[PDB]
Amino acid sequence: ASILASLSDNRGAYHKRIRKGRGPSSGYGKTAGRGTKGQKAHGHVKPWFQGGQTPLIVSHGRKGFVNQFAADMSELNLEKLQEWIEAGRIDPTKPITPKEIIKSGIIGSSIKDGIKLLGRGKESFKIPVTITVSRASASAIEAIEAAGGKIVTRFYTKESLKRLVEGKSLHTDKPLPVGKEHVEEILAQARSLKKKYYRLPDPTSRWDIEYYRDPAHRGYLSHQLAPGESPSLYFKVPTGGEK
Amino acid sequence: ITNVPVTVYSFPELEPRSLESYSARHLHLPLRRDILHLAVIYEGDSTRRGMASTKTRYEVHGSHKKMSPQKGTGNARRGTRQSPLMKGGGKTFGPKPRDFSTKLNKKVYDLAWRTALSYRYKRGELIVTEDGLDLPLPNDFLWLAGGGKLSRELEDGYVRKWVHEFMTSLNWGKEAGRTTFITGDKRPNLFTGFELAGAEGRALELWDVDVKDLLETGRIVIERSALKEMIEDHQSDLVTRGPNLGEVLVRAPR
RNA sequence: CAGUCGCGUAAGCGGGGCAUAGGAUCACAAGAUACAAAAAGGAAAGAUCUUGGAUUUUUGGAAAAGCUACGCUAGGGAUAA
RNA sequence: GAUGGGGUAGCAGAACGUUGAGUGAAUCUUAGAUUUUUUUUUUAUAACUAAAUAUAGAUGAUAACUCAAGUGAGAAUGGU
RNA sequence: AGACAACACUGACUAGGAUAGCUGGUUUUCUGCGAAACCUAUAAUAGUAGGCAAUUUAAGUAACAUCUUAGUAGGUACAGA
RNA sequence: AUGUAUUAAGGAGAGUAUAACUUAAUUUAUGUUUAUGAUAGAGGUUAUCAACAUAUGAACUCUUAGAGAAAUUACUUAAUAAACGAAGUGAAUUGAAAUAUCUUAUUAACUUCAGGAAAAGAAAUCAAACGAGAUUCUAUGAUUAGUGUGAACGAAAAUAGAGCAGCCUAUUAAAAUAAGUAAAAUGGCUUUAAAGCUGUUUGAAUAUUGUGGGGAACCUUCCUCAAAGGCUAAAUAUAAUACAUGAGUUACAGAGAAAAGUACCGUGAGGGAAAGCUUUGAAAUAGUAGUUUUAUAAGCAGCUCAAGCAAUAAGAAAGCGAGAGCGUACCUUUUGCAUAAUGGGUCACCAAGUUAAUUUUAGAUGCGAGCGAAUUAGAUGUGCAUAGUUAAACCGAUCAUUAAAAUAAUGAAUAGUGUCUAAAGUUAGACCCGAAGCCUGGUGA
Ligand SMILES: [K+]
Ligand SMILES: [K+]
Ligand SMILES: [K+]
Ligand SMILES: [Mg+2]
Ligand SMILES: [Mg+2]
Ligand SMILES: [Mg+2]
Ligand SMILES: [Mg+2]
Ligand SMILES: [Mg+2]
Ligand SMILES: [Mg+2]
Ligand SMILES: [Mg+2]
Ligand SMILES: [Mg+2]
Ligand SMILES: [Mg+2]
Ligand SMILES: [Mg+2]
Ligand SMILES: [Mg+2]
Ligand SMILES: [Mg+2]
Ligand SMILES: [Mg+2]
Ligand SMILES: [Mg+2]
Ligand SMILES: [Mg+2]
Ligand SMILES: [Mg+2]
Ligand SMILES: [Mg+2]
Ligand SMILES: [Mg+2]
Ligand SMILES: [Mg+2]
Ligand SMILES: [Mg+2]
Ligand SMILES: [Mg+2]
Ligand SMILES: [Mg+2]
Ligand SMILES: [Mg+2]
Ligand SMILES: [Mg+2]
Ligand SMILES: [Mg+2]
Ligand SMILES: [Mg+2]
Ligand SMILES: [Mg+2]
Ligand SMILES: [Mg+2]
Ligand SMILES: [Mg+2]
Ligand SMILES: [Mg+2]
Ligand SMILES: [Mg+2]
Ligand SMILES: [Mg+2]
Ligand SMILES: [Mg+2]
Ligand SMILES: [Mg+2]
Ligand SMILES: [Mg+2]
Ligand SMILES: [Mg+2]
Ligand SMILES: [Mg+2]
Ligand SMILES: [Mg+2]
Ligand SMILES: [Mg+2]
Ligand SMILES: [Mg+2]
Ligand SMILES: [Mg+2]
Ligand SMILES: [Mg+2]
Repeated sequence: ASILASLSDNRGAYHKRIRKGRGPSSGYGKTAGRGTKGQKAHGHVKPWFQGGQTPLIVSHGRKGFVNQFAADMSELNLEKLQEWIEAGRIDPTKPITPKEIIKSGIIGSSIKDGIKLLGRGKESFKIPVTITVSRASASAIEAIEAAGGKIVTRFYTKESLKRLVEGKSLHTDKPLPVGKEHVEEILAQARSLKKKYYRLPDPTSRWDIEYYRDPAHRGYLSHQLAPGESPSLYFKVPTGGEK
Repeated sequence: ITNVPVTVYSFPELEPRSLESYSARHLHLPLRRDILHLAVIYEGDSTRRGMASTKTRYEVHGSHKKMSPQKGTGNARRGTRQSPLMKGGGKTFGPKPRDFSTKLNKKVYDLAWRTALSYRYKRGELIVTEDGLDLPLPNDFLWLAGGGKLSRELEDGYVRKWVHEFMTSLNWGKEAGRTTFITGDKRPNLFTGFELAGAEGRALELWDVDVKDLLETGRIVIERSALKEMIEDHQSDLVTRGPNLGEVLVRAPR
């Protein structure tokens, strides 16, 4: 009658409860499904125990190692970037930066060591955009530039991305200048903000520098190279000829 | 239709003065007994205290000495006096203070909230009135009570009588189930009236209402502002990208 | 299938022996791979491939001698008088 | 004019009962609620009919649905 | 004399802190299906693991069983020297 | 049981108006309100017919001067439990299916010292090329990095919350900025090889104008901090008291104790009860009554067949049962038990797959390439999934092996997430009962 005396869950939601050792006609009495007087009835068997036979992890050993230094990149495909621009969830008229990529829901809700653009759906991508990520595939770079757009790969960290979304750091696709001829214009730009902003870090390791220093990745340090210089900090392009 | 009307009456005379419009997904949802169940059982779990405690054989007082020799006595071998087989032993699987609370997604709890309002709306058990919802006690009594002329005995005996004959005339008293008044803030007359005469109904503040409270009495008498605030805080499954939330169709004839 | 060597006029044969009787991991040692390199440049210590030394003979792989008639506990009558 | 029917270890499904809780400020009770019994009926681990005895208006009992378990004992040379 | 050290002494009593691959016990009803006591490994042989495989219920079936017809492998009974 | 508040030395002996508490064992006063309180009488033992607040007299003996066989002696205005804290010392049971390393475990326990808390504390700290900014407590990070042959052990950064406080002129009275120190070799502890602690033998430097320490073997550059001198509340631990709450208990429950560490046992350390009320009266058991059967018979005492007896009366037969036949209790454990194998005198009650965290599956259901959570304007808060591949990165709808590469070959590609119900794996007592023994501290001639 009363609504509160008529509520229930769906019948399929309810499952039988098994109370063991409560009589013979229950089907689980006097042994509770254990058997007759074995180790499995008196006590407990270790889970890693196989009776004494050596496990395969010992007879064969553990293979390989786990890379604790590899960066965890958020993978973004052109197939998905196009689906967002058409739906109106990403503005193609403005620069597409990690802040706009994270706040769009296109890579999810988890921030990781970086964002990499991949080339799934490169045949149907024909929207001119100005995107900036940490890495990009050789297929995505051509698809973005073939449609009349621009792409730049910049160095980021898991902490830098958080500050970008939080608004504590302003985005910039250029490295910090070096020299006494830029200290003034850079200090003035900071005073004009009237708010404490954290700088975006630049690469420090050999690999990270070489990555953003070559034009194949459209790295934001590639402008520091000469037309004949190599991105590597150690290797050089040898010379051809008879000498 | 995507929207449903909501009439706003003047509580004393119940004169329909204004007309608002809400979404069908607010006050016209289907009756889901399984979703209302999960919400009602979800609130009871959180209300439970869960402090019962019993002692095990590892907490019962006394020494852990061996009672009888292992053999030679002709009796059954025994270990400690705190064994469950012994007179004052410890209950093996007895109650312990734990958390009986369960989880329920904010979107399911918000659907169960609007489903309870829709159950009352489609049945005519949801009466929306204008703000300022309080029992119109006589001015003579109100003047005496403040002055201090009336004793506590007589002051409470009058409120119990007036509230009774008042609810019985409106067919809102114990005979017709009961009524639950929901207001945004506490009101002296309303709350004091049903604190002394609770058989005729009860009054609650919007912050104290539960899904179960929207299904106990015979009617829900809620204020225009409390309803709008009640639905605005329990539509997580709707405003995610809005719908009509208090759209005034007919304004009060000032 | 790829690589590149032998024999053969050729077709073709060849990834030891007419067939059936030689144990791993770990650690250690010798070569290669260019993977990662705990601020950074190196390195150390690691990873992958090839290879070597074993009555690891209780040979799916513990570094291991006895007495109790002063004996004790849990069990078996699943094996005795 | 459907098919099927013994059962240990064991696996599975469906239910009853016990204690407390929500609906419950509900429902019923000297025109007899409740009474450890007896009795009657009903495919029935349960409830019900009636009888006898005593006498409560709620610190009483209670259907239905649901929630949670110190929830079901002829077996431990078990304990009191 | 392994004698005595306050019921106990091949090491007392008491309080605190264990395990037991062994033994015993494990409580309501109805319904459906229904084994094994074999193999392999083990410091194993009263134990345990993996199989064979009991159960639940979905997805398949050119499924599985049996007979018929034609075909094939292999050397027992028998018979023989 | 938890939470909140307050407080910060505990017991005993004997005596006394038997609600009244210290030989004064029911002291003497003040103020206010007194039925619209608080939360026009009677009554000094025929008493305390008044509550709140503020004062006040008295308050013995021992623990507790010395001594001693505590509650005595002899003197005298003699007086401080437990738990919690820090350091020092430091096991074994146990697990690894044995066992030494390991684990148990910077554990239990003991000793010293100290306060209401103690300890710790304002970077010779962490990070990583951006920055954070003392200590303490809780959760996540984390069955992670990592260590270990194994079994297992196990961080930090950061995040969230509780609290927040900085200083040396420390709100209590301290430094002329620290040399046998940093550090090394060696023996150990800790531990990842660094850092940190340490016995023995040795033994530096002087500040970003780059002096010293650290950034996990080690060197270097850079960054970061500034040892060998100190002060500091709060959040925390423990105990007592009061109050609040309860799908907590309601007398074999709750606690060991509804009159309890009492009675009683023990030389002793120590062990340690029973017992509520005026209600109800189950079973077992005992003596009778009614009906019925029984002194020719070899019944696990039931089942099948069943004469007869049984209602003072119209109606209504429950029960007991002569006689005939069938049937060797139950459980456990076993190839197999009436077995002369196990267990039980009967009845009643107590008495055994539970809870937590973590990791999964089925069904149901919410949302949906997102899910969940959390939130004048902004930001903020674990996680999982969204792309695979390899030992691994680069790479990427492609990747790996092919010492160059190449459709030459082989393998691997498309809905998740949260909740409930139930069953589960893992770690914890882990379904319940039961050893002999090992270690530490105490007790006793
Ligand atoms: K002991
Ligand atoms: K160093
Ligand atoms: K991945
Ligand atoms: Mg069974
Ligand atoms: Mg089982
Ligand atoms: Mg099972
Ligand atoms: Mg058994
Ligand atoms: Mg078994
Ligand atoms: Mg108890
Ligand atoms: Mg629940
Ligand atoms: Mg380095
Ligand atoms: Mg072997
Ligand atoms: Mg073999
Ligand atoms: Mg002899
Ligand atoms: Mg049959
Ligand atoms: Mg059957
Ligand atoms: Mg009765
Ligand atoms: Mg028994
Ligand atoms: Mg001798
Ligand atoms: Mg002796
Ligand atoms: Mg069958
Ligand atoms: Mg067989
Ligand atoms: Mg072995
Ligand atoms: Mg065994
Ligand atoms: Mg003295
Ligand atoms: Mg004295
Ligand atoms: Mg071992
Ligand atoms: Mg690891
Ligand atoms: Mg200094
Ligand atoms: Mg030193
Ligand atoms: Mg060191
Ligand atoms: Mg140092
Ligand atoms: Mg380093
Ligand atoms: Mg200093
Ligand atoms: Mg008791
Ligand atoms: Mg009782
Ligand atoms: Mg009881
Ligand atoms: Mg009786
Ligand atoms: Mg006779
Ligand atoms: Mg016999
Ligand atoms: Mg017997
Ligand atoms: Mg017996
Ligand atoms: Mg019980
Ligand atoms: Mg039980
Ligand atoms: Mg199931």
